[PDB]
Amino acid sequence: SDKIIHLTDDSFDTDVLKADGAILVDFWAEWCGPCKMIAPILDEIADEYQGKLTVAKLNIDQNPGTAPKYGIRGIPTLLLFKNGEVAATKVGALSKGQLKEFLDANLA
Repeated sequence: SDKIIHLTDDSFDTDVLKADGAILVDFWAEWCGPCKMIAPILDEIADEYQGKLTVAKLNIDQNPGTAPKYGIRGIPTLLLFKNGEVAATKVGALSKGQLKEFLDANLA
């Protein structure tokens, strides 16, 4: 999480819903192995897209309410919030290339 924003339900309002720019919100949980697998990828992405994409992580174990709120199907769940509006989303993990493509395609 070297360059990742750890969100909470409480902070979600101001940090995501009242955001400006592109925020990639990765919903995760300690037990959800693949979240840990993508974590370094998300950090690399965060570094690569510094100032272009705000990479964020949201711990659902601590913040369950977010899952129902965003009809989360299963974690890891990446929600790409442009100014509080979900521009795109991804259920499950991604490879670095595909993730870069996905993000780039949204950022445009």
